[PDB]
Amino acid sequence: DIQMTQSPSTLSASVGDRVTITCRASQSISSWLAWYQQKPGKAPKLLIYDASSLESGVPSRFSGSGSGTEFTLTISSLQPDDFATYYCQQYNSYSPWTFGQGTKVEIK
Amino acid sequence: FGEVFNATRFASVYAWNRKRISSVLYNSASFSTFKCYNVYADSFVIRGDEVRQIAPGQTGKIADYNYKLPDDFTGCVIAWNSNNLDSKVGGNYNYLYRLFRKSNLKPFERDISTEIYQAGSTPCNGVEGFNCYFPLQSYGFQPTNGVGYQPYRVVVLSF
Amino acid sequence: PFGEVFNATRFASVYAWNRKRIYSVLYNSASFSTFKCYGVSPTKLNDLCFTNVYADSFVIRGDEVRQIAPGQTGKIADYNYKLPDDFTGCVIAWNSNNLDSKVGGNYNYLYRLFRKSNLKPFERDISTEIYQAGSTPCNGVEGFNCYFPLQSYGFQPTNGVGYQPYRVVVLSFEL
Amino acid sequence: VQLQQWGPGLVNPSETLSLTCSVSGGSFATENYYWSWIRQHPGEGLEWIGNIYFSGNTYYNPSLNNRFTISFDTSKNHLSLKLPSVTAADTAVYYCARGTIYFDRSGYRRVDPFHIWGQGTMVIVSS
Repeated sequence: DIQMTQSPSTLSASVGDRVTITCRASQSISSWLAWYQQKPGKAPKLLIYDASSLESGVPSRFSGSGSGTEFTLTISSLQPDDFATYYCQQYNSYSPWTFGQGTKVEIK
Repeated sequence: FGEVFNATRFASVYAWNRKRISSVLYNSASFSTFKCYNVYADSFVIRGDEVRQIAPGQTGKIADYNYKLPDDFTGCVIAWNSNNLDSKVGGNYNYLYRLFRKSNLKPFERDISTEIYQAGSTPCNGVEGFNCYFPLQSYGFQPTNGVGYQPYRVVVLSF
Repeated sequence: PFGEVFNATRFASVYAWNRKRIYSVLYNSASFSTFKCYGVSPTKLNDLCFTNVYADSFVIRGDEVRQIAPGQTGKIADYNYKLPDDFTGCVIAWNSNNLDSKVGGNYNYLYRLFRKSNLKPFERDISTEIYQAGSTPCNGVEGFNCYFPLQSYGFQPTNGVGYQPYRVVVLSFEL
Repeated sequence: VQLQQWGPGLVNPSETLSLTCSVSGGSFATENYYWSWIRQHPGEGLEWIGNIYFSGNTYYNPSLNNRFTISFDTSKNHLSLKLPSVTAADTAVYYCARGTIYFDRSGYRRVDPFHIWGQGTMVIVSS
């Protein structure tokens, strides 16, 4: 029914650079989207929810915005601990829930 | 009587069977419960805790959505434990019971529909979702549960 | 008389939350920034009656609003306020930047920190007790690891929306 | 609160798989929470299996051919996953999580994403 698409598949950056990631949906969703981070060989953790609400305990450099069919995750200044994999997930009420393909970040 | 009591498989509680026809039952010690309050026999399987709901006047999930007896019932109810035939080492999930419905059943009423139950305010057009549940659920039987969670075979005669 | 609670001027600090004993006016308003209820629906509240209705109010930082919920964690939830795992009620909050924000800072509202044991649901700890420390006794700031157990917020006229003050009120129902 | 998992590491190429997850410092008997199971194939994305609610209701993923099963055990306060006739493509990591349910100002019912995760479990199909 509903499907996603993440881009780019892989990204390279350096400390202090700006990073942006885009999650696109097949049909409109009323801001029911979230972002996750996963380190190698560890359980994921939640960063953003409702496409714009920050999670408790996460740094303030993370931010997100958008609605309907386009969403973006932005990092103001990459730190050495911010290199990981990120996923976007939607929890609409009329269709089964699904995850994105994931994107990877590494040092240039 | 041998065919009804000694059959190989019983129907689910939500799809109980009907039968008509036109000593051992009284003396046998195998019948844990035997109380009597045109003949029509019945048969199904339920948990031991729900055996008390099959009686004139009781209320509950089984008595409201699956099987109902009239206040003026004239008959007898027979039930025995069948843990060594209806259980499995890995667990059995071949028995089902209804869990949601708009209204209660009438005496001797059967329901086989499998439509989607529309909970909440917004309607759903036959598509299950976060606010539209599937009305049937499954039982879980294992050889190590308490006596109250073991399967039981029930036969109710009506005259 | 909810106006006494939703329209008062003076509020209490989170470590010393205030309790009071007592609907369309509430859920028809659009000023409230957050409105979430657990166990019941706001529209059905007029169709039920209860023996007990408690109201609790205090002020916390905007970023910490998420901590006022069942099963949450954090400094406020661990040492200042705590909801049961089977709570039944509603949580209301709205921005209050026009108030409680003076040039140079207020430094009036406090919050507890460095407590040794987590609080139980629906309880308050007000007494100033011995300072959290390591293995050396402390009766002041004589220990380099010694610290006073309270802290003050720094609300100012200009700050990030996450650091602005928010007024919160919690309603509970029980019969 | 912490979640722990228990399961077998090896399984024959045609057998039944059984996993178990539990909680500490809380309780399952609450109408405020819901539980789910997630899995991840090696070097691939995540997949959602289904959800189970208080009162025994369930909700599964249509894409899968309803091979999985979720149920409680109130005698022990556990949650388990059942999958008979395992195959080669069933090697993956499995996770158990929890979420929250609440009512909106308009009266509708909404949900929050997962915020508690288990340590995961790895299973391999032998031969």
